[PDB]
Amino acid sequence: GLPSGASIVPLAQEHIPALRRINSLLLPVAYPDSFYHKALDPLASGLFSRAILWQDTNADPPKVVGGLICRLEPNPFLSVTGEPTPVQLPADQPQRAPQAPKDTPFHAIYIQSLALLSPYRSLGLAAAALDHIIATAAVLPAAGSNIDARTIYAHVWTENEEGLKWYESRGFVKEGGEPVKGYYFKLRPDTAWIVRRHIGESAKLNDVVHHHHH
Amino acid sequence: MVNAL
Ligand SMILES: *C(=O)CSCCNC(=O)CCNC(=O)[C@H](O)C(C)(C)COP(=O)(O)OP(=O)(O)OC[C@H]1O[C@@H](n2cnc3c(N)ncnc32)[C@H](O)[C@@H]1OP(=O)(O)O
Repeated sequence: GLPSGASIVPLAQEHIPALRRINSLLLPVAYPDSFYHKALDPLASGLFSRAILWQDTNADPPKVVGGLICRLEPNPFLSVTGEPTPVQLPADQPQRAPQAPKDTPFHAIYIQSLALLSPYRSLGLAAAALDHIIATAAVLPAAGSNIDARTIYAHVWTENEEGLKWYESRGFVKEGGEPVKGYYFKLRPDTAWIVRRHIGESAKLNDVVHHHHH
Repeated sequence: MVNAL
């Protein structure tokens, strides 16, 4: 059950100014405006993105207190026949996503940003948003979608214990045996873990970790 | 947190 006053909704244009402010406060990577425009494009990051809203009293319009911006991608953790596989991280492209097999039928949901203002923490709100995303992925095929989302993943800065703990508590695992070097352009250190959770028809693979990569 | 690429 959500705490009184909270709601979770698909991310919409009216939420972007506030979510951008929240990200600016809580995430030490400055995103360009294009990042937020793409978050409104169902073909870019405008399908699985969610706003976390709060109303102090029933007289107040709900306000954005957090959110997840997400992007659909080809799945880089599975073979084209569904086996778990070590990730491929081309050495000349560390700032790029792990490389998925060509023409895979499987998808991943990539969490580009996750943030929640501190007064609203420890209430299960971000976990509820994640569960809403997972449930959306589960019902999309029955709605006629060609999306087959088998994994959710993110990059987590190696200094961000708050984030690492959340992802671990939500059932994600560190993949590849080491963080990605040179992932961030300006942050020091520039390293980020790839964390991933297999879901849906692949949920039974969630505990199959590869402690190396290609 | 994705990078700014
Ligand atoms: C790139 O963006 C990915 S890495 C960047 C992550 N963000 C970041 O570091 C920015 C600053 N930090 C945060 O915004 C914030 O710390 C989060 C969003 C990372 C985590 O916030 P919370 O810790 O408040 O997470 P929630 O999921 O909102 O709450 C979880 C805790 O709530 C309690 N709870 C109550 N009911 C629950 C249900 N039904 N399910 C789960 N949890 C529920 C629990 O105490 C839970 O604690 P855990 O220890 O299980 O997380």
